[PDB]
Amino acid sequence: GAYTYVSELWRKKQSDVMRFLQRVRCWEYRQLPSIVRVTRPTRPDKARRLGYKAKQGYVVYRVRVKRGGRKRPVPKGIVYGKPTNQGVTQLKFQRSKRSVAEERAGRKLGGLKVLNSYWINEDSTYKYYEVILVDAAHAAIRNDPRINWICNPVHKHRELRGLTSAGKKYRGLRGKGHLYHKNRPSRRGTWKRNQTLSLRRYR
Amino acid sequence: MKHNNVIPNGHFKKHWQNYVRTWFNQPARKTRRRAARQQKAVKIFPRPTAGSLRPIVHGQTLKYNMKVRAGRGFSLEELKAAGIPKKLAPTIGIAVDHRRRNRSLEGLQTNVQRLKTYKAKLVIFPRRAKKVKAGDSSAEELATATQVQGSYMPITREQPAVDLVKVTDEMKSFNAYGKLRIERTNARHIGARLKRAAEA
Amino acid sequence: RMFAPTKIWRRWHRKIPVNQKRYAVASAIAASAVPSLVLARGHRIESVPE
Amino acid sequence: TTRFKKNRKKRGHVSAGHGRVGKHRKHPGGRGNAGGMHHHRILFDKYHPGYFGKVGMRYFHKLRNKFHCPTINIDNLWSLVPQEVKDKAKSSNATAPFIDVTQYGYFKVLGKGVLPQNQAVVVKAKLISKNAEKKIKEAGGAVVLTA
Amino acid sequence: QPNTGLSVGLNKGHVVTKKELAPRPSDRKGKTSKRVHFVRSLIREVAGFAPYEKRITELLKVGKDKRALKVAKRKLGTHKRAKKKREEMSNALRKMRA
RNA sequence: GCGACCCCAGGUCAGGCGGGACUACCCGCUGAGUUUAAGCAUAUCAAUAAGCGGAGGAAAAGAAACUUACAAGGAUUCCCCUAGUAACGGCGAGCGAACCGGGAACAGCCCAGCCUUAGAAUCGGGCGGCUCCGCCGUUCGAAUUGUAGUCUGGAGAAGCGU
RNA sequence: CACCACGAGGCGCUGUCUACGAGUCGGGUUGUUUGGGAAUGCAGCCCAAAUCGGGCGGUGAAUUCCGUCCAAGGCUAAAU
Ligand SMILES: [K+]
Ligand SMILES: [K+]
Ligand SMILES: [K+]
Ligand SMILES: [K+]
Ligand SMILES: [K+]
Ligand SMILES: [K+]
Ligand SMILES: [K+]
Ligand SMILES: [K+]
Ligand SMILES: [K+]
Ligand SMILES: [K+]
Ligand SMILES: [K+]
Ligand SMILES: [Mg+2]
Ligand SMILES: [Mg+2]
Ligand SMILES: [Mg+2]
Ligand SMILES: [Mg+2]
Ligand SMILES: [Mg+2]
Ligand SMILES: [Mg+2]
Repeated sequence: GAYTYVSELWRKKQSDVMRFLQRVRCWEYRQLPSIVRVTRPTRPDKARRLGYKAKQGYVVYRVRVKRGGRKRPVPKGIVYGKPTNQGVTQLKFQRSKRSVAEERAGRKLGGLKVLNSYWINEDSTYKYYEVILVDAAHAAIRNDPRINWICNPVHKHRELRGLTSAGKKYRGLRGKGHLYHKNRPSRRGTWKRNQTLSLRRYR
Repeated sequence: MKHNNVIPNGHFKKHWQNYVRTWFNQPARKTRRRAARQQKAVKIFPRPTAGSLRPIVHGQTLKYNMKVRAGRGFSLEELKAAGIPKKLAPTIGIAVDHRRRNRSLEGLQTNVQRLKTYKAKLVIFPRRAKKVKAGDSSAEELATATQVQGSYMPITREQPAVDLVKVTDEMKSFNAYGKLRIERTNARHIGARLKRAAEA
Repeated sequence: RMFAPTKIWRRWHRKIPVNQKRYAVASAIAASAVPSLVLARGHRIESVPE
Repeated sequence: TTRFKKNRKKRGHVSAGHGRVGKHRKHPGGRGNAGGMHHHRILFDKYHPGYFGKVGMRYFHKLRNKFHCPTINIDNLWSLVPQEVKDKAKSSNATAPFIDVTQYGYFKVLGKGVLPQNQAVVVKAKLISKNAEKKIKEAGGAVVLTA
Repeated sequence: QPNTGLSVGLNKGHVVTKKELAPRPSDRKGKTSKRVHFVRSLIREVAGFAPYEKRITELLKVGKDKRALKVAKRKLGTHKRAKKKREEMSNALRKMRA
C-alpha cells in the first residue's frame, strides 16, 4: 500500500524534496564509475512495475551515459561526398540513451540477461539509468515460471537486437496503425517485401 | 524515346535482379499444405476439419456492407444471449471474440440463432468414458459420430428474386429524383439553417 | 562469362484458356474415331474389329 | 522464338540493320524520358499534351470504397429479369416486375436507351437520374429509393 | 436517431434497429479509486507545486487570466492542457481564499 | 571496547554463467559513390554496397491507446488484389504505400499497484532418504526497502442463491 | 483399481466498491527518414502533463459534439 505514494512523489520531480534528493544523488553518481552494481533499486516501485522481483538472481546496475547528439566520427570533420551528406554536427543517433545504457550493461555483463531499465537521474553532461539483469543460470530464476522464459536461447542479448522496451521504442514498435505500419515486422523486412518482384509461373 | 507510345515508367533502377521471387515451388507448397491439413485432421479426429464455428458479419465500408462473410469469433453479448459461457465456448469448437461490439439487433439475433443451431447439431463426448456430466451426449449419439470434412454451416447469401407487384397510385406519384435532390440540399445547408435559427 | 547468361526467371510456362484446351481435347477425341487418322499416326489397327 | 527473330536473317550483314553511319550506340538521346522539355519537346507536345504541370486539388488518404457507385442503364434493366419472370410479366398486365438492381451490384440507374414496349417496371435503387425516372414513369412503373 | 433508409441526406444508411452498446469495464478508464485521489492529495500536500504552477497562480492572483493561460500553454504545449492547468490553479486559489 | 546495520575491499573460498566459430535466410546499428537526371548542386543510385554487432531452426511481429465512418470489422504473419493508385518529386528525372475484398494459418495469455497479518503461507544452498528432468525430512540463508497467493479492464473484489 | 468437492471455477442477483505502468505521454526546436503533404516514424536538446481523463479520426487553429481504443511492463505455436 506504499508504492503508490512513492510513484506519486516521483511524479513530482520539480518539488523541493525531489530536487534536493536528486541533486545529492547526481553528485554522488558523478564520483563513481560509469557502470557499477547497486545493492538494491533506488526506485523499488518502478522496478516492480518493470518486472523486477526481490529474490535471488535479480540484480540492478547503474549505468552512466553521455548526453548530446552524435557527431559524425570522420577525421577533421571532412566528408567526401555530395553536399547533402556533408553535415557533421547536429546529427542524431537513431537509438536512445537508455538503449545505450542497456547495451553497455549487457556487453559488460555477458553472463547475465538484460530485462529492463529505467531513468533515475541526469545532469547537463550525463544521463543515468539502472538496468535490471537476470542470472538465468540461478535455480530460483529457472524454477520461476514467470521469468524462466529468459533462459531460452532465443532471448540471447535482447538489448543488442532491440528487443527490450527501449528497443521496441526506438524501432518504432510502440504504436500501431497508419502511423507505424512500416515498422512491422521490421522496417528492413517491410522494404524487402515491398521491393520484391514476384514472377509467377503463369504470367 | 521515339514515336507515339505511352510514356514508360518501369521501376527497374535498383538491384531488382537480387529481389526476384519465383514460384517454382508452388506445387510443392500445395502438397505440403495438403499434408499438413491431413495430419491435422488425423490429430483432431473426430472434430470437424473445417475448424471452429465462426460468426456471420457484414462487410466493411459502403462497397461491401451488403455482403455477409465470416468473422473472427462470437461476441460476448452473443454468447450470453445463447447461454454459452465464454470460457467454455472455445473448448467446444466455438470461436470467441471479446472485441466485437454489437450495434444492431439483427446481427446479434443472427449469431444467437447460429449458436443455437450449432448447439443443436453438436455432440460432446464425456471427459471420462464411465462418467456422464451435464453437457455430455448420450451413448446412442456418441456411437454414430463421424468427422465432417467440408464446411458444416456454409455462410451463404439469399439469392435475389424478381417478384410481380401492383403499382399503386402512391408509387406512381413519387418523385425519386426530387427527393434525392432535396435531401442533398438539406444535408448541405443544415449548418447554415442551424446558425440562422440560433441567431434568431 | 557468356553473353546474356541464362536466368531462372525465363517465362517457362504458358497459360492457355480453358476453353481452347477443351476444344483441343474434343478435337483429339473426335480424331481418335477416324480409322484413317489413327493409321496415319502410325498405329497398326488393321485387325481391330471397329 | 529465336528462329523467327530478324537478327537471324541479318547474320553476315555487318551492321545488324542499325546502319554504318548512325550505328547503334548506348544512349544517344539520354535515358528514359530525358529531355522532355529540351530535345524531346516536340514529341511530348505532339503526342502527350498536358503532360507537364499540375491541376486540381490534392486529396490525402483517398479511399475509393466510399466513392463506389456502379451504374446500370434502363436498356439493361430487362436483362436482369429471369426468363420465367419475363414471361409472367408479359402474360399479366396487372402487375409489374420488381427489380432490385442493388442485389445485382448496381447503386445508380441511368437513363440510356429504352425499355420494352408497353411494359411497366418497378425499380428500386439507391440513386436514379431524372431521365431514367421519367422513362420509368412513362412506361407506367414506379421508382423506390433504398440504401 | 434511426437511419432513414435513404443513401443521401441526414441520418442516411440502411435501416436497422439500433442497439445501445452493452456496458464494459473500459467505460471507467479515466476514473480511479478514492484511495488514489486521497494519496494524490496527500502527496500534493507533501511535495507542493512546481515553479511554473506558482507563476500561473501569481498571474491568476493579480488577475491576468489571459497571461496565465499563455504561460500554461507555453509550459505544457497544448491549449487544452493549458486550460485544464489554469482551471486547477483557479480551484486551488478558490480553496485557499475560502 | 563490544554489538547492530550500511557501503565497500581481498579470497586458486563452494557451486554456476559469459567470450569465440559459420553465412543462405533472420534482428540492431552505421553508411557512400559509381550511375540517372543527356550538364549539375536538391533528387536518384539507396533508407542499397562496404563497415560494426546479435539469434534460431526459422527469426522478427503479435493479442489494438487498431481499421474505419459501414447494415460496420476485430492479435500477428504471408499470398492475390488494391496499384504503378492516394501521395511525394529542380511536380523534372523519377518515386510510391495503406484500408476494404478473396485466400494460407489461426491461440491465446502473464504481470505492477488497495486487499495474509490469527505470525513469508514463498524461494536458494548443505546434509540424509525416495518410485530421482523431481518429491520428502532437517539445518543455514534470501526476503518485510516484500517472496507466495488473488486481480489485469474481456474484467474484478465483497455479499447472497443455484 | 480408488475415484475424497474443504476449496476453486460456471450461472443469476446488488441503491457497495472497482486502485490500470512519468522526465513517460504530449509540445517546441534541430537532424534524419517516410508516399505522409503547416511536418510519417526515430533520435538529441528545452519545456513537461492528466484521471467525469488520455491517444487517434492523413490541412494548421479556436468552439460544440460524435466515433473508436487504452500507451509509456512481459510471453506466445501455425501459415512465411
Ligand atoms: K544527392
Ligand atoms: K507506337
Ligand atoms: K533496323
Ligand atoms: K548507314
Ligand atoms: K492541392
Ligand atoms: K530448505
Ligand atoms: K503477485
Ligand atoms: K489494475
Ligand atoms: K497497460
Ligand atoms: K522531438
Ligand atoms: K476520446
Ligand atoms: Mg562519403
Ligand atoms: Mg537517330
Ligand atoms: Mg520469436
Ligand atoms: Mg488497374
Ligand atoms: Mg485481409
Ligand atoms: Mg532444500
